[PDB]
Amino acid sequence: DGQAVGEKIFKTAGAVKSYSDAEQLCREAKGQLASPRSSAENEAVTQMVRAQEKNAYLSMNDISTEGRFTYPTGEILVYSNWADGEPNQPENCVEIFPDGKWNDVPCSKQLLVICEF
Ligand SMILES: CC(=O)N[C@H]1[C@@H](OP(=O)(O)O)O[C@H](CO)[C@@H](O)[C@@H]1O
Ligand SMILES: [Ca+2]
Ligand SMILES: [Ca+2]
Repeated sequence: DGQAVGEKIFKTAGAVKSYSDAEQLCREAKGQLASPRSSAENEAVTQMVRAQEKNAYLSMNDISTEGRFTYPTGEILVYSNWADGEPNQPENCVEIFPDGKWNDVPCSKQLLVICEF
């Protein structure tokens, strides 16, 4: 099961992984990391973070061009919800808090894995 918005479904099994291991888990499940593209999608992800009591990865990262956060397509963000002062070792990946706000993090951080389908 999971939380859905339109045709998109977010799911978690409570796994906690680094960014690379999280990406591999979602891809092997034939999805991808949570990529909220709207307020409504962000709120669905946030509900799951609050339930699990653990910040989650989003898919987006700036590994290609520093400060330009992109999806796995390489396209620039169409929506963001940065915490105050964010984006503030390098922090190339993105976590979502239980208040729904985002923070850039080192990609070695171990976070909740939420996939989208
Ligand atoms: C690993 C991690 O999440 N670090 C966070 C965290 O860093 P500090 O070590 O607590 O200053 O809070 C910062 C905001 O004050 C945030 O920008 C940063 O990404
Ligand atoms: Ca960065
Ligand atoms: Ca940060």
